Amino acid sequence: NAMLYPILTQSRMLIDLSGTWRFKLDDGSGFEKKWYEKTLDDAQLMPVPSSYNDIKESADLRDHYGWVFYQRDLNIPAYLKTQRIVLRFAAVTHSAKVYVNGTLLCEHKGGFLPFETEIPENLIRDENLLTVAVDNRIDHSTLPVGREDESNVLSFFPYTPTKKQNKPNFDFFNYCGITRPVKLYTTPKDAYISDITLTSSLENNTARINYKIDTKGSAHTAIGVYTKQGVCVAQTENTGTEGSLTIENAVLWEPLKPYLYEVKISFGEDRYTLPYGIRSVAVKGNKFLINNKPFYFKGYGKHEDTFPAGRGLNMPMNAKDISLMKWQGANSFRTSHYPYSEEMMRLCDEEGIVVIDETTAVGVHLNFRVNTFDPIEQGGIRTQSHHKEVIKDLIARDKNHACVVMWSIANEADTGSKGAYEYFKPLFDLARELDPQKRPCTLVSLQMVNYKEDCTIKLSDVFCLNRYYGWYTCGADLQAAEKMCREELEFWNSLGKPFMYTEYGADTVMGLHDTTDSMFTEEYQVEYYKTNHKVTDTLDCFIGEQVWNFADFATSQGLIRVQGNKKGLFTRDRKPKLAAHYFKERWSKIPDFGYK
Amino acid sequence: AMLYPILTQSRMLIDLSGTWRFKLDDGSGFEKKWYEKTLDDAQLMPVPSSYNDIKESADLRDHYGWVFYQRDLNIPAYLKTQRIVLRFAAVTHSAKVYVNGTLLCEHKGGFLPFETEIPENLIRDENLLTVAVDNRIDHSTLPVGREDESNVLSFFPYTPTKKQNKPNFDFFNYCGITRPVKLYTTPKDAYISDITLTSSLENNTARINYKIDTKGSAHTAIGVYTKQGVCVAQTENTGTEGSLTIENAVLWEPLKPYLYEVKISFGEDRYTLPYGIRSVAVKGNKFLINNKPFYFKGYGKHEDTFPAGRGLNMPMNAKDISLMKWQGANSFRTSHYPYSEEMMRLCDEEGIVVIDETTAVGVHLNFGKRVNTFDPIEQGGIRTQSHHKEVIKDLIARDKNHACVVMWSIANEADTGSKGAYEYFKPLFDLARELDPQKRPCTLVSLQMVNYKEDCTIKLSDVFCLNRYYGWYTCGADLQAAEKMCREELEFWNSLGKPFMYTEYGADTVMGLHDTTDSMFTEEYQVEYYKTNHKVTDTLDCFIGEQVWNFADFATSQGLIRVQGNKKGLFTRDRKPKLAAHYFKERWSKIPDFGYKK
Ligand SMILES: O=C(O)c1cn(C2CC2)c2cc(N3C=CN([C@@H]4O[C@H](C(=O)O)[C@@H](O)[C@H](O)[C@H]4O)CC3)c(F)cc2c1=O
Ligand SMILES: O=C(O)c1cn(C2CC2)c2cc(N3C=CN([C@@H]4O[C@H](C(=O)O)[C@@H](O)[C@H](O)[C@H]4O)CC3)c(F)cc2c1=O
Repeated sequence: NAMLYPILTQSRMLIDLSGTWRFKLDDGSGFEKKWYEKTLDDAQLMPVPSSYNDIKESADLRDHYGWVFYQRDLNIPAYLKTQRIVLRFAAVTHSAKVYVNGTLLCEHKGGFLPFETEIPENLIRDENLLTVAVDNRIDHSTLPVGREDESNVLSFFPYTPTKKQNKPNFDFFNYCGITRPVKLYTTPKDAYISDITLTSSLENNTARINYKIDTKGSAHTAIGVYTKQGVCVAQTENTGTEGSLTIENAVLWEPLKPYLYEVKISFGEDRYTLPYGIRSVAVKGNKFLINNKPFYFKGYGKHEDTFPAGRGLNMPMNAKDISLMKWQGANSFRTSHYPYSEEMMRLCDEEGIVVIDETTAVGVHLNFRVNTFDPIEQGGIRTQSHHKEVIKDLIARDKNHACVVMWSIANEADTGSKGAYEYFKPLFDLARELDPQKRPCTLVSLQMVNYKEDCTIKLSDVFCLNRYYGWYTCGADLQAAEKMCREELEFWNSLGKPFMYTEYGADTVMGLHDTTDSMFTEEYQVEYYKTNHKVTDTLDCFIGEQVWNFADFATSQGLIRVQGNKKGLFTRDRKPKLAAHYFKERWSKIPDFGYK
Repeated sequence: AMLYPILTQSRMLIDLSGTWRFKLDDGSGFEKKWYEKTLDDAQLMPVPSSYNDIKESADLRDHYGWVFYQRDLNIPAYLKTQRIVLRFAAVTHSAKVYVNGTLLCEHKGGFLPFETEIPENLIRDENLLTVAVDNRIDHSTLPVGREDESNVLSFFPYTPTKKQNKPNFDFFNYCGITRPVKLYTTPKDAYISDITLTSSLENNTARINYKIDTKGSAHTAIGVYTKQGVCVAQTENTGTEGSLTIENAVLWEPLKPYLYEVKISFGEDRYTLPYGIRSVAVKGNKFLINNKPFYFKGYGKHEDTFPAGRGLNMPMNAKDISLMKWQGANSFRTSHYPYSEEMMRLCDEEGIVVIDETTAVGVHLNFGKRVNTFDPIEQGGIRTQSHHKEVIKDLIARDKNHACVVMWSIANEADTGSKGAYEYFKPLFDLARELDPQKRPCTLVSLQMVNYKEDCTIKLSDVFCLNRYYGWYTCGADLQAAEKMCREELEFWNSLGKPFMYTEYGADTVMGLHDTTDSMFTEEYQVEYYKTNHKVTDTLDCFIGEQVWNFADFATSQGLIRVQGNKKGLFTRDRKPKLAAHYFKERWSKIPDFGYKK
């Protein structure tokens, strides 16, 4: 469960296994014929990390259904065997089977969170083959959810598909493969650090770090806290597993003004250094408080999506995206609709970007007659069990990030229907139990005629609304959109708790224009946002605006998707639309703290 | 004299526009007298329109020389009792007009109207109307063409396949029957040939001085009616000159037009002229319209739309005016040639101020011995002055009564910083001032030059109109440098104490190109370019106007710096707003038409 980010330390090797791997589509016989026991024959080459769907020009590759096999050679020095040898997969989408030589080492379900496995030393021969089989199939038991009929979420006349294909119950393309880096790392065999938990206490004008260090084996523990320049500001040797350290002259991590201490931990020979921002988060009344100050979210729902790697880790684009958000005056984004790479989370900690951290739970809705949360034995959704593992794993991975201020339990589940509360109650209970910082929890609310029956009202600390007044309703009638927006949002405002837009927007094709309200035009995108803001700016409990979307991104094919989703403020190659300049202006006049 | 043809109780108006026959000259069309017979093995061509872009043929688009238009003209014999006139609103560049193989008139100059009577003895039961149209330009035409086969915009020399017009200007050489051809009639014996109005405000009373030019003997009557139809002045049997007064006259104002109806009668002849009452005066560093300090907000335009080229496009005229009101503009310049009468009449009706410009662009021979632009014709200098005088005469004759016209532009980017320039232009300025009854300000539009203090506009113009490209043709992608060099020069102009303005400034911008970091040709750079210029101009009290280059992308000759034409529009060629169009809507919404710099 514990998943420390792998780093090069005095006690820990870090070997990146990324590069060109061999790649072979499964044809139904791949496991029967035990392809993982030899070199892949008649194979292609595929970059790792990357989604595989867009690297070639093959529609059958892009739209492949089922398994693929990745493989590479792994010839490592024998003196590594004096250490504990670990294979870390930061993400394999959606499910993986990992083989070393002929031998199945592990299997994983869930395409967006890391997993790892020791390599037993009796298995390492002189030359080794690493094989990773990757399953892309989605159904009523996976997160994200796939449809199990021939229905498309986006048809006039019915037809029989040529081949079976995944049918996403979500509005983004089903990019799969070895999405994020594969690495080999080592620790001391006999005594090593397995996890680190840090929390902050700011009471009585005294900043303290509380630590809890999880180990394997028997040794002595030490912890030191260091400034960015390397001055030790607190340290203790031969400590317990738990304790606290006072940080005199503590500098707080603040949105757009990050400060990270370096927390170095020793256990026997093992050494691990964890960056850590000191800050508090709390919901009080109708305010979202960061370091006891009333925060206003300004930003976006995002996607991990770039050409040609798809969902694949793209670190230059990560840095470019954060630079664009600072240029635009944003302070935050949400990990729509899955955990993002640790490289992104760590960069956000470094750059002072606030993150709403979301699970993989999109598509938990069977009625976009069996109801979504009917009993499984009557056709209800089969995701609750995996939904708990995802929450456990997500919090275990990201718990120490200062940038994470809120957990989002699901995106647009069927939360107005019968049984939703009972499905979601244990998941909220679990997230509150597991997060040592006890951060606020929410689910992101689907737009819905019976919004007063949204079970978010009974569960969430912040109400997060996805609303499309002026796009999916009142299209090209913004005066009607304004009225419909005000009627519903005055209800939410009357509940006295913080609420916010986590999505709102309008599909906009760069280069289409009209001085007169016309859907898909750059001007309409601006007018859409002006209309919504006319309402939200008058509501004192509305504490944040995150647009849909930061940038255009790939989706499944359909009559309402113009080469993907076009609601980005930026294009897929990160060029500003008219509305992106509109937001730079607007967000320049709105402070991070004390707007409402 | 050139009154706008209208339908009246005494005047037929028959539009001959439509599909005409069309044939390229192969070098034998005059020798074989194609105008004597139905054109043979011909195409069809819409009239009015430029003919260059109607088909798909480079040889058509880039034709050098003559073409022949032709249609049948079968007119009712009843009209033989009337005087019958063929009016050509514009034929670009030069024309020879034949009826039934008899040459009736020729005309030089592609953007001003001309007419001829059809002799009654020439009219048969069936008639042919043939118009031969010359597209060639050289050192004697306005606009000026180069005579050296070089491009005004090559890295390695080459021999051209065919001889082509080489413009000495930055816009495509669209030719053809650009504006409507109409047949109209008047009485034979006595008819009105011209009308001249001037006005003077005495408290709230306007005095309208009139001169009515006529042919024949009869009695002249003039009447002035409100829009709603109430007579508010009338005098009978007044002869040629005279005056009359309007009590509590509604004045014509920018963006708040008011037009009276002036009804003239002479014998049987009847003509109605719309007329707005307003004053124009330069006083100090002020441009006074109705005695208030005006600030120009607008553009240099072109008459340019797809596929008609330069051709009259009346829906797009209304669209463009509607866009300027959307953007908050109040004015434009007719760069670089007189526009259609239909645009000018619409500007009067909509309240848009116009700087009316002659065709004189390219008067610059230094843009086996080197030559000076204004050397003697014998010594190789430019040969345009005599035609230049005729263009000034005809332009003012056509447009003198427009309330919207507030300033005459004698030339665009001529060689005004070289020797002889003053001697070329002084008679033209004197000519313009002599012939305009309203005595409106005169300017020449000044090319960017290193020796700008030597520009002869300083000796001649009432307003200094500058074309400057700080941040585009100089200091490109160095907008800090642009701001410093802009300030250094404009402070000089500001120190002269007379009104000055930008008549051009801009940056080629391809819709859909973007960058957050300053990069030429991107939409963001266009905005930053303009912001940098306004940092300077907004601090200079004599700077009384900003007209961008250009309203909309337009066609030009081909070259390595022309990205399918000129891309400096705030709007695309199909009138879609770039980022900078929205920037100017914001900027002009916060700048008043009057009293910005008071
Ligand atoms: O053809 C139509 O008529 C409609 C089609 N679709 C589906 C997308 C094809 C609708 C979807 C609705 N929901 C689906 C996604 N929710 C968020 O919206 C973003 C977006 O759609 O841009 C997604 O990208 C985000 O991931 C997701 O969170 C919005 C609400 C809806 F309310 C109405 C319609 C239609 O009316
Ligand atoms: O304004 C003009 O008239 C000319 C302008 N330039 C400018 C440099 C563009 C010329 C350049 C010449 N070189 C020609 C080929 N070089 C190759 O060509 C590519 C390209 O230019 O696309 C570059 O990208 C490659 O790196 C380089 O190997 C570049 C330069 C030239 F011969 C004439 C001109 C002009 O005549």
